[PDB]
Amino acid sequence: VILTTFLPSSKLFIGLISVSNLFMGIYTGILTFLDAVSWGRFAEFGIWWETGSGCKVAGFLAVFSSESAIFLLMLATVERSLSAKDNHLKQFRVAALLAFLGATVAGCFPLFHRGEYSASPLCLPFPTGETPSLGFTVTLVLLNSLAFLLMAVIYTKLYCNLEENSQSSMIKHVAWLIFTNCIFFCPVAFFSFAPLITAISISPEIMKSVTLIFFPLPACLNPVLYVFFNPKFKEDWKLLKRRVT
Amino acid sequence: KETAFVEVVLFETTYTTGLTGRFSRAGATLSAEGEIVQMHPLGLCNNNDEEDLYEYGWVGVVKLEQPELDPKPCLTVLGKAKRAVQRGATAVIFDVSENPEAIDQLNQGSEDPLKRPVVYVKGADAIKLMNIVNKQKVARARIQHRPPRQPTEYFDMGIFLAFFVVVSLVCLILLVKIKLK
Amino acid sequence: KETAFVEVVLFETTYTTGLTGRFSRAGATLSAEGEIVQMHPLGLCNNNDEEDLYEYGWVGVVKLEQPELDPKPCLTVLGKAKRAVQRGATAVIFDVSENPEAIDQLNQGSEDPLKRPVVYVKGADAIKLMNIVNKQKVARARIQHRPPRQEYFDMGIFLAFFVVVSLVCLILLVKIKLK
Ligand SMILES: CC(C)CCC[C@@H](C)[C@H]1CC[C@H]2[C@@H]3CC=C4C[C@@H](O)CC[C@]4(C)[C@H]3CC[C@]12C
Ligand SMILES: CC(C)CCC[C@@H](C)[C@H]1CC[C@H]2[C@@H]3CC=C4C[C@@H](O)CC[C@]4(C)[C@H]3CC[C@]12C
Repeated sequence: VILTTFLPSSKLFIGLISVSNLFMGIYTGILTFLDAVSWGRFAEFGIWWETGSGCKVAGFLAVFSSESAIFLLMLATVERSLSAKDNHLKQFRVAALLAFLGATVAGCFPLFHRGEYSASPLCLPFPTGETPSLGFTVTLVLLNSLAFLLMAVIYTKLYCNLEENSQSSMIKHVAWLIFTNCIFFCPVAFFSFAPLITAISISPEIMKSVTLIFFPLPACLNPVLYVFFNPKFKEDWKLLKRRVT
Repeated sequence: KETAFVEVVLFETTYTTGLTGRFSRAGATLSAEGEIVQMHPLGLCNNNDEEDLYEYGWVGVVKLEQPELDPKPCLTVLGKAKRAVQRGATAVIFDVSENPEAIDQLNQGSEDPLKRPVVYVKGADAIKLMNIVNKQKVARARIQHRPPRQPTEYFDMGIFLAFFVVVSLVCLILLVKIKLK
Repeated sequence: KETAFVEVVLFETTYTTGLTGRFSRAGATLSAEGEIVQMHPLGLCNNNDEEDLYEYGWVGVVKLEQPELDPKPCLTVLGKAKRAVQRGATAVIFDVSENPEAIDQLNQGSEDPLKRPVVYVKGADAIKLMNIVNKQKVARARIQHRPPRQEYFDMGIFLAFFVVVSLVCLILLVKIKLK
């Protein structure tokens, strides 16, 4: 995806989201490598992983990849709304870099707390439950929940606005990304909010298993479907074939 | 802290009568069995440096009295259980049907776990136990850990498939708006 | 074949020593507790008219002998266990370390389950049990079965087959586009 992109405002947004998709994949590969090495002997490396330095690096990488999957997608709906209305292609990238870099401080804030990631091999600030960094887990979920409504209302009005046929392909692509994200991420927080409610009880064996398959999933399917669902991808891919052949 | 289906045995021939009670967090929940030997709430004191000893292994029944009757109890309720285990008991059945506040007394004893089970039997089900300890000359108490079978890792297996059906179906209605555009 | 968690206690401070064994499909598998009372294999016969009785509740230890040593055993291995429960025992512990065929003798007789647990301890673990029944004057035996957890292995099939179901459909979509 990245080589085909590197210009339209709608084209440059996908390349940066591809970077977050690669970040989530690198995070998952870290865990896969740490799993394949320990054939039944994970506990030997378990203390070395949390008490070393990688438990704070991998967690920060995961937080940065997760929040980029929302911050980058937030501007896509505004871009689509402005595209239907009629020096802006160089001012949107100004906000794009700010949104991309805004997650670094959010991910580093837990690091200032004296011991947050020494509670889970996943080194993520929420599988441990709600006792560690109670004021951070709630805020992170609230930030994700509040952003979805702005994206949903714009896409809702986009269909009613219509009665740029070449631009029709991008409208549905953004809608799929902003809708399927809350299909793979919104159910995740339900299990995190389970141990803090007396009425509903969820076994810990389920929370980790659900997290490990539903956290990297939303940043894994977009690039694959981009090849088979974007007509412009065919021309972009064929353009660079002659530059090397 | 699940239920405990304590059953008593009345041998010579063996007649078995069971009853239900609730485990407590005062001591680790396990299964124990021994002769049922009633103690007295005031008999489980500590100032008495010399007391009659019993054989090892006995399920002690303690009929708790009203908390306001005695101006100052010698030991806490969770202290009586710890004293009794030292006497060589294996389990204690605190009949808390008269002192309801004693349940909270035991449930707050999660700070220091006890090596042996502790049970409390409330309500009118303890009347059956008290009648047994009153009438029959010798009986044998028998308590078992998790008397029912709870399919904890079996009932939830198919719930995940139903969870996946919603994920697989919510995407289909999205195609309707695709076709309308 | 379910494992049995049996431990011995010594009243004086109570030292505790444990060991493992396998339940047998002859008596209803459940926990029991009592005093250890060694019983000779030949003492659990039925043709005897009257014999001394023990107090109700006692875990009996029976060390089986070689099958060829006894040409005409008075009772079957299941018969020994059924006699002991009638005698007043609560949980019979065998020792099949010398008669391996007794495991089949017990697991075959699944037609009439016994009310109380029956355990067989083989291998070198029964050596430690015998070294305790031989030395200590009083012992206290408890047998228990508490298998916890399994709770993610059970849902693994549901999670794994689901991904295959999802991917096989995507395979056909790519197949049909180029054709
Ligand atoms: C609960 C689980 C088992 C349900 C699984 C449903 C599967 C089999 C369904 C759900 C969505 C479906 C897809 C929806 C849309 C299309 C596009 C069309 O051009 C080809 C068929 C295809 C690709 C369908 C194939 C079957 C499909 C993948
Ligand atoms: C149940 C979950 C895990 C499955 C994840 C993949 C889902 C979301 C995928 C699998 C098959 C996909 C479909 C395959 C083909 C088409 C035809 C195209 O013209 C519109 C999109 C559409 C209809 C896709 C929508 C998304 C889809 C249903």
